[PDB]
Amino acid sequence: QVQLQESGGGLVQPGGSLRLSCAASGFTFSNYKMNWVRQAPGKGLEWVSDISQSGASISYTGSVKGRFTISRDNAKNTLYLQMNSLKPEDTAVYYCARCPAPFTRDCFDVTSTTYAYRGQGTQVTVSS
Amino acid sequence: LSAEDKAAVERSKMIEKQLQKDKQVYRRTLRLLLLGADNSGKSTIVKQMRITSGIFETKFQVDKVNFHMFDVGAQRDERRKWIQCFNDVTAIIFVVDSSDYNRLQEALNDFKSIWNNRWLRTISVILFLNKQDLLAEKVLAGKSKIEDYFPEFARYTTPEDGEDPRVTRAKYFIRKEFVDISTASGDGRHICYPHFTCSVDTENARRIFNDCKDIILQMNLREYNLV
Amino acid sequence: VQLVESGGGLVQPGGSRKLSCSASGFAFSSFGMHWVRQAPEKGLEWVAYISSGSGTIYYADTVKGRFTISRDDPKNTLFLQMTSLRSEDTAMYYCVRSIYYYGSSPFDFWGQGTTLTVSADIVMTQATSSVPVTPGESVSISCRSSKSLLHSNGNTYLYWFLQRPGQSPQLLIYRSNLASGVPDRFSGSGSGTAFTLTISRLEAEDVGVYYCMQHLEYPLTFGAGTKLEL
Amino acid sequence: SVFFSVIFMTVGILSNSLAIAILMKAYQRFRQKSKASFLLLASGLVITDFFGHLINGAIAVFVYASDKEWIRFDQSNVLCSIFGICMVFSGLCPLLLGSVMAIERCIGVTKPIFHSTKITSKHVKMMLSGVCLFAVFIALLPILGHRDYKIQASRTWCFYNTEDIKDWEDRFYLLLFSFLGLLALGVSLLCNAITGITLLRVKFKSQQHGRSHHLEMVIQLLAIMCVSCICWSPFLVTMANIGINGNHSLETCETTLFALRMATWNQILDPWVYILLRKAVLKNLYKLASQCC
Amino acid sequence: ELDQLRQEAEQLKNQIRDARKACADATLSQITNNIDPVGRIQMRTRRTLRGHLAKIYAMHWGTDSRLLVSASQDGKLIIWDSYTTNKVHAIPLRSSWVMTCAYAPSGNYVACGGLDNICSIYNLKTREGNVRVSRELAGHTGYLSCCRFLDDNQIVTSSGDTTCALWDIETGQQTTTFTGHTGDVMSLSLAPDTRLFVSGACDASAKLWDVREGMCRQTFTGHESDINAICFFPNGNAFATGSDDATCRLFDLRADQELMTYSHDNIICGITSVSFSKSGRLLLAGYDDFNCNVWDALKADRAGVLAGHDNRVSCLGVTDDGMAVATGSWDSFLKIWN
Amino acid sequence: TASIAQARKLVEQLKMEANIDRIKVSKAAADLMAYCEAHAKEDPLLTPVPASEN
Ligand SMILES: CCCCC[C@H](O)/C=C/[C@@H]1[C@@H](C/C=C\CCCC(=O)O)[C@@H](O)C[C@H]1O
Repeated sequence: QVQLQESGGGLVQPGGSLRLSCAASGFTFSNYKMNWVRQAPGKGLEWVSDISQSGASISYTGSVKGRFTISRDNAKNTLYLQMNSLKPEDTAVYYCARCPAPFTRDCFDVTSTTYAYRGQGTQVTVSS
Repeated sequence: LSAEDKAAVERSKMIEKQLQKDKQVYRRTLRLLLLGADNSGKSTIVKQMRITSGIFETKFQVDKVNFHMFDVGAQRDERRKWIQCFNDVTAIIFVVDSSDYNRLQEALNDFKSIWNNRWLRTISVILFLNKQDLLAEKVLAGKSKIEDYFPEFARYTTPEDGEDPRVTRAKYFIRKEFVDISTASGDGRHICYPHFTCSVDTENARRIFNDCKDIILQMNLREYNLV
Repeated sequence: VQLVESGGGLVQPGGSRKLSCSASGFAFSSFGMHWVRQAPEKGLEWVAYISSGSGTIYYADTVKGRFTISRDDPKNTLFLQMTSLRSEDTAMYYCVRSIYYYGSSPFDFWGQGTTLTVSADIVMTQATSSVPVTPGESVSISCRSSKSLLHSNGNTYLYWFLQRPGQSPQLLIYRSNLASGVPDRFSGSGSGTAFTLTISRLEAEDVGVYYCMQHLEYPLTFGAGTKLEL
Repeated sequence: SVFFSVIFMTVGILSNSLAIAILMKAYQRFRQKSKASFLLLASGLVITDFFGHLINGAIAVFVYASDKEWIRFDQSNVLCSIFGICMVFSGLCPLLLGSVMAIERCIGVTKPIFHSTKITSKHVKMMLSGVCLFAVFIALLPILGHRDYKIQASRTWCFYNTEDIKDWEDRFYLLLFSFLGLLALGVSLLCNAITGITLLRVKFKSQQHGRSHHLEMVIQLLAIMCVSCICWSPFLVTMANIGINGNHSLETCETTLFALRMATWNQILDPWVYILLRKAVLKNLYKLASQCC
Repeated sequence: ELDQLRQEAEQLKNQIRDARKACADATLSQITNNIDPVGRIQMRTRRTLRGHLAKIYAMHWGTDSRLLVSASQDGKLIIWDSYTTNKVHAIPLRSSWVMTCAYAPSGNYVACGGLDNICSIYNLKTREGNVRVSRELAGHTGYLSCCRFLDDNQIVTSSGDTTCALWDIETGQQTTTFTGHTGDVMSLSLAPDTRLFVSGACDASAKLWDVREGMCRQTFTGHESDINAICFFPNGNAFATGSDDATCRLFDLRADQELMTYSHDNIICGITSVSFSKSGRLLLAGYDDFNCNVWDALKADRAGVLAGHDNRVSCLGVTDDGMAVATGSWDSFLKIWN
Repeated sequence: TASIAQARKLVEQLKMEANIDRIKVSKAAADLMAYCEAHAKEDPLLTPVPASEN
């Protein structure tokens, strides 16, 4: 059974660090492209970053380019995301999903509203 | 063969002739696909072409050539399934709202996903940078620019190869980003066609016709080369 | 559907006549057309046949060279030109539609027809011609053929036609295979040589003459026809 | 002698079999994207060239088997006429097919819309049938003129009467053959030159970022034009000179034999310069030869 | 109280998983070791059907193994004869974006639908001879993926809007509606008893619904990607479903758990269509690798390869008696293998 | 609030499906094997059918 559990999150002061984890079970983690997306309160699903199977092609969005660092471990089938220098605009629900087609380069339905290949998402807020 | 089993052969030949006529009629006309987000102004583009159904078909005539454009009428956010049915078309026009910077990243991701499609790797995607006046006004107002959304804009210069230079630099940076996203793993079998347009211009039909002509020429060259 | 025939009447010997047939209620270009003649106090006889688009035209061996059949598909009309009419050509002609495919029913609708008064292959032979029957009993008409109609494909080319006095012949069986618009009381059985048409319940509307026809080859030949009086 | 005709037969058979294989493999893939009319025309040309080569080789072997004794295996002049008809066919039909292919490619390059929408595959099939009918009619023209083909001085192949030309019908037939050949060659040259100029212009004007499918076509056209000219022009010029000068010509049958052999080649190398000289075809054949052997 | 409902659903799912695992006494592979293998089953194309103007998308056999219905993406429904190789009928469709076709068991009506979100059923036994639009029903807000007939009065249709319903040909209204899956339904497969039917969506799950009672009885979530093929066993007790990860899974209704997993290392293309024979031993699966593969239901070994296509195998169907198999691909070729 | 209703519906569906009876794998495997052995005698794809019957 395809299952993706996201951990971490909460209230983080601006200028700190966060280490989000995504555990995927029920399928071959080394054969699917992983994606981290975000959803802001009162807005839609916004893509953040993507990482391929072997971790060769890693892409980030221009909003947080250079601040976040996504990586994956196939020995334990885990997806790690290090977020540094958080801003008040980062208050959102983060989701960890994968592309439906394996061994391909395209990734459709990344920010779709009805997507059954994503986790519950962790709420990360920044306020003082 | 009986008498009846001959009559059946004649009926089959008549059906084959009818199918050949229908194939000729279908091949005389060209088919195009139209894609775009909800924020993009594709409705104005469809309306200006005056020259529960989930599919909208618009037939028009440019330079005595019939073009039938097919667009999504009423569907959900699902795109991985029905995208395989719109293959083998002459061209695909992706409309993007270049004014709003929020949906710009989503449009870029959608374009990258469509271009890197395994089944649509042999079909070119035409890009129309709509709403140029709104983008120009927004970049001249000084309230919001591309610097807050893309850091690479801080290290990009205008290439050497009545408009404000800022708008020109912005649109050239957008075109360069689109080209860099499209050429990634393109394999040279299909190329993109970017064009600047608005919601009041009437020369869009000529650009669409030129793009279709270039696509058919490239297809004929690939056929002659036996690639 | 409607098939209106016209052009009949009295014709002097040696003249010509163009019989017209207007079709309505169906696609005229899709169905093949057949001409069936009927002499007074005699049986049926095939005249000519044309297919869709005039791609296949056949005539009877007795009327080769005299009759000419043509069709106007944009106008949905049929024309039959007759030249050098003899004293025997006085008969009533009917235009029949027939479509040929797996699961079809050729010769399903018979037109009204029109009268015309002047001045080696397979032949169907019936042993009986008139069988008196009372209401309450069953009917079983037998028929014998000179050649086995059981083709290699396994289909039996046997057509039954029930002609009532004043009305057009109605198709009962086209292949055992019951046709549409008729009750299940009629049934057909037998081998490739002998055939038997049985009726479960005989009503007051089943009276008339039964004709048998083979469709193994293009030249058709109707039987004598068994008449039932009640 | 016989060798100078076998070796050619074997090379032609091989180059036609490989061309048919490559064209079928390309059609079974390109029939789903476009009309694939170019592939069909190329396949038809290769097939008719293979048939002509095979017939000519069989007739040459049958002639050389009798020690060049035409009086033995030919009494009513039945084999010489068929040989001349096959020669005229293999000389005219390939040139006409090449001219039609050049016209089609020029139309597709200059007006892609007119070739993709207005031009139909049924029209191309009807044009091919008409070209074949015209070719076979011109081949049967001397037979339907109360005359036949005469044996040449080489005593190994029958063609139009070149020695002791007295009647004007032979001169008219030679002039017609030369005119048809020169017109086909000129039309092909002009169409290929127009296509090359159009490709060069569209490549020099459009310099956005490629030339993976233009330079190859330019080289293909520049090679086809050159080989076709160099091969077919001398033979047609010699035929026209003979037809216009009668028996006053100074050259012997050696020049005609050399021209025919240049021509046998223009016919063997056609599937090479049209199909086998492509980069994709070359690498595919190399991979096949490396995997099988 | 959303967290309470979430944890309750999670506990129920864990309990169901534990109860399903407790019933796993042995695997299907360990039991089918003593049976003789099927061997290399070679098949040859007996008839080659040509005439399609676009890519072949769907095909369906009737009650008899002679007639066949096929749909083309140009808006054409073709009636093929497997014995005479001649075309019987040609139905022009108003919308060319058709993705599925259906053939009624009575042989009188044929259904079609797709991206137009309108299901059109045409009568083949029209007295006028020509094809007439019998029932053009609409109401779904998604593309039609598959349509099937239960009888001469009802029709089951699947839509991309995650909502299915049973339509009545007499009135053209939704007789029985269902809650729906969590993803777009891809294909359908009716059981021989005409009482239950399993439906597969893109959520890597298959749900068994009832015709009379609009509810789901069993749910299978064993796949790892989008389920693109589904077909029920001839006995109505199991069904095999193929996914895009080049994996086919056989789920049994009586066992309510996965039995056999067909997969291969060298195979990377997903499964497009799955159909069973009359006995069920041979399972034909079409892949995007331009080839079709025959597997054994018990030995899980490759029984034969089919390379008679030049494009993606779009659909494949076995006759009711198992005489021949009709395979249609995007190359406009509908081949009838023995 | 429509999420709470969907959650309640999902919980009800799960608690209704949990009551479905299930059997072991050996019985289903034996039944499938018996069905296959019974229907193998009428399978033209498995058993090579002569050309006289095709
Ligand atoms: C009119 C142009 C038509 C081209 C000719 C056609 O390709 C065939 C030419 C040769 C052909 C025979 C023609 C002349 C015989 C050569 C005698 C000798 O070698 O001396 C075959 O025997 C084999 C082929 O090589």
